[PDB]
Amino acid sequence: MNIFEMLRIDEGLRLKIYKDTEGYYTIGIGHLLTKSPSLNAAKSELDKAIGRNCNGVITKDEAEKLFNQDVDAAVRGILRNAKLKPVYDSLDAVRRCAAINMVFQMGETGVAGFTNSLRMLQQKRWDEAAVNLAKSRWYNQTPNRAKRVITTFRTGTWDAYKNLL
Ligand SMILES: CCCCCc1ccccc1
Repeated sequence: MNIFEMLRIDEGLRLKIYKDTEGYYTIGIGHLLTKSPSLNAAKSELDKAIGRNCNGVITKDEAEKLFNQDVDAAVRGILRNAKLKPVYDSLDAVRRCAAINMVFQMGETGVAGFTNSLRMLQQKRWDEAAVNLAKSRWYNQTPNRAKRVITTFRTGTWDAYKNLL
């Protein structure tokens, strides 16, 4: 497994504009278009992102291109963030994928909330980190995905993702 397979499992693939778990317009593999309630605003963002008039629908190749851009952005965001970069650099490869997954889902605005978890991950206190990570709106609102990501941090293996092919 790799970060693309992991996030494809967690986000799915949809070629028409849809609403994500928070009710925001999204397309492809978890590509957020806008937090605006306006479908027209989402359609404009989609056209700007793809570079043609899509009328709310894209091809699989286009979805995969947004996905590559979004993964690249998540990783670069971690490397630019003074609080995240040292933790990320301290981690092994599988756990780095769990970190990318979280940033892909939630962005970086709530990093301060995860200060204690980041410290436990940096210290390699995996069971304690796992317990701390679950005390979160993130876990309570998307528990099946949070559990897979947390198990990945706890074990440093892909067991939570092989399980469910
Ligand atoms: C919003 C906070 C996400 C933090 C996820 C993470 C964990 C370890 C290293 C980098 C990023």
